[PDB]
Amino acid sequence: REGVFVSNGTHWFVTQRNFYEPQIITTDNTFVSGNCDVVIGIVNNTVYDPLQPELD
Amino acid sequence: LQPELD
Amino acid sequence: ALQIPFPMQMAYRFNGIGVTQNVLYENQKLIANQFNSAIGKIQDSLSSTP
Repeated sequence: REGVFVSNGTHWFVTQRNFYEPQIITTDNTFVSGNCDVVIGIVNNTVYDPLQPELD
Repeated sequence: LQPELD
Repeated sequence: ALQIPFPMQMAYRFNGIGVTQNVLYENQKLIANQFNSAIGKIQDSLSSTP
């Protein structure tokens, strides 16, 4: 949504552009658009969903 | 989400 | 000066004009061709203009 996907060698994070503040990649700070074969340079990682931890 | 308790 | 991949820079500028960046990553090829063609016509325009 805002920032850039930055990886620090082993883990991927999202961070605002003008000041380093890494956050866990979750469904709240990202939006989806289409299948993942047209974009160039896409990588793989787990995208956590906050609804699962509640487990009602 | 708490009041709904789905 | 902080180095940044050029497509990501153009994605930022797209946000700047109110168009979401997914629009850019899905039309990279076409956009690049359009940009190259325009740059090519610039020189011809300068040369033909009296």
